[PDB]
Parts: sequence; C-alpha cells; structure tokens
Amino acid sequence: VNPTVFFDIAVDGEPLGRVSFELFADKVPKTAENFRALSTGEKGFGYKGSCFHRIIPGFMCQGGNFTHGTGGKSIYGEKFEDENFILKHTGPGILSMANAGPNTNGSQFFICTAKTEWLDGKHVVFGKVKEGMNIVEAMERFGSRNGKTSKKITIADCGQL
Amino acid sequence: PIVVHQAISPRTLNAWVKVVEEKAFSPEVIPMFSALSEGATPQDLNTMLNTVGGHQAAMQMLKETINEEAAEWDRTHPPAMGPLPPGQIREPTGSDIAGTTSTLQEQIGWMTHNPPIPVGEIYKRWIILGLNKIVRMY
Repeated sequence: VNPTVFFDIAVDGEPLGRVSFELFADKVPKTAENFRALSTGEKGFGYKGSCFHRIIPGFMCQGGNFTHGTGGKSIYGEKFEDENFILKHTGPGILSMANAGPNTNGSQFFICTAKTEWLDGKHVVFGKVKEGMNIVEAMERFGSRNGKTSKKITIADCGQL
Repeated sequence: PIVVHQAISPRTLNAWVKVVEEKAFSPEVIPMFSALSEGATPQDLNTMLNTVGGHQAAMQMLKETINEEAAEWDRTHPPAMGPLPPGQIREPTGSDIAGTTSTLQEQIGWMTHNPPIPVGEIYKRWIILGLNKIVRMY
C-alpha cells in the first residue's frame, strides 16, 4: 500500500548520499500520491534537479520548489487542500507539506530534524525517512537561522523504489 | 501605546471624541488623530475609533476604507511559505494590521521586532485615508 521513494542528494554537484522515504498512502493517499509522482517524474516534471532552498539547523530541511519563494506545483493544479492532520510531527525524519496557509499545498515539503509539535494541525504529515537520516543530518550543516543555504544542495536523482 | 504596552490615556480618548463631535475642528480631525495615536497598537487605534458614540454611518464608511486597504495589503504581500521557525509568528496579513485577526501580543511582537514590522503605523495610514473621505463627506 505504502510506496517508498528515494532522493540521491548532492552538494555542489558532488554526491552526498541517498535518503529514502516511506509515504503514508494508507492515511493520506492524495498527499502521498502527489509526492510519489513528483519523485518519479511521470507527469513530466518533478523533484529531480531541484534544491533544498531553506535549511534551518535544529528544525527542518525544506525543498520541492522546482519551478524556480512560494513556487512549485502539485500534480492536481497549483494548490490542494490539507487532506487531514491525523499524523503528528513526532521527531526527526518526519516528512510534511510546506504551505502558505490553510489548503495551500503544492510541491514544497520539509523533513523534520527535531520534534516540531507546534506544526501539528498546520502542516500535513505524509511520510518519514526510512534510510539515510544521517544524510539529512549532514544537510542541516549547510543551513542558517535565516534558512539560507551555504551550498547548492540538490536532488541529483529521485524515483520510486 | 508601546512605551511594554501601556493603555491609551483617558483624555487622549477625550481629545478625540471632542474633536470628532465639533464641526469647527473638522480640519484638525486628521492632525489630532495623528497626535493622539503616537506609538499606538492596532488595538489602541480600534479602541480610540470605537469610543465615539453617535457617528455610526461615518464609522461604517471608515471601516469600508480600512477593509479595502487591508485587502490591497494582502494583494501586494502574499504570505510567506511555512513552516514557521520556532519563536516566529507570521508576517501580518491586512486583517492582522487592522487588529481584527491579531492579538495585542502579536501586535507588540511585530512592533518590537528587529527590524520593526510597524503594524500600528501602517494601520494609522489606512485610518487617515478613511478619515479624509469622512472629513470630505460627513
């Protein structure tokens, strides 16, 4: 039921490591499916070659703006509704939707690097890191309190396992 | 006013109510408003405006101007992508600046941010534009 996808991460074009994710299709099928299809590129656009544009050490790593600042698009149109808030931001590894307010999901997502309970009920949790959390932890060091990254952190490849 | 929040003075409200009611002061309504709202939070501004009895049509007309300015703010200030970092609140929406959807504590947070997000001064600008219409008409 639950698909698994991978990112191969690169730092300034140099391979860093693979991160895999379990997507919670069983609980948030619509949200899982958007991220799954964007990972395979099967609609003809997606995460491959996009960057982690906002990394805040001790909080989260954010990416998925593959259109350029609010950018990106879902597989259903530009934005979609918050599916549910059943699942919580319980710790590092949690994969959750970025948004600009209620019912504004597109393509942007984030990986928690800590327990972030104040996001519960505001961001839709739809997966978690399976393998490669130490890569996510390494990626944190390229961030700033600002979110500005010190290097180009990119998704060199991605797909479904 | 921020000075820590401090309640607006009783007779700041006095000045104001007594400047609204009397026609001879009509040209000084706007300047008086400016002078009486120094360092005002949006909550302070709403308290001041809403203390005035017997001018309901004017006050409804002002609110329409305010609501227009709030929507124009939103048009030119799309919300930032979250998630919000710990300890950080949202950039203010138009209704937040007008004090309708924000709390005093959020207003204080914005106004004392480094650098300041001057929600009192912004709202004051909207009110002054509305007061211009009502000075002209009522």
